[PDB]
Amino acid sequence: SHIDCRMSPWSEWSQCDPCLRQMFRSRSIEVFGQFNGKRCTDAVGDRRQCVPTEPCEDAEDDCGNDFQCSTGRCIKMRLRC
Amino acid sequence: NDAPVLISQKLSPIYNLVPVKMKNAHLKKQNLERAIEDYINEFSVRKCH
Repeated sequence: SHIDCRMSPWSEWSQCDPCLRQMFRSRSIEVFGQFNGKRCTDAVGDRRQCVPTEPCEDAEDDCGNDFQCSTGRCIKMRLRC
Repeated sequence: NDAPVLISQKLSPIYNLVPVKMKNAHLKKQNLERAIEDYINEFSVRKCH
């Protein structure tokens, strides 16, 4: 039996993420295909650039404790030289 | 060991590999998705005799 893949349930566009600058057109997987028919490896997910509307005031501070590293981590007490 | 070859291959669609925040990345993403769907469902043993 040449079972096809019913694998295109589309969803509605969600709100744009201002800080990440991405959209969330959604999808889902329903049918694989048990027999030698059409193989369907279509991955779930879709992205899109979007003009941000929020100021994106949320940000990660440099732990407010000690010397900041070049990547984002911090010295606790003795991570010096 | 000098020259190996593939045995098992885990698969992933190409339209997920397109770089984000490009000129028209999202529309090109869904466009290539429709293209690969039309490719995989266009010509095969299913359509032949």
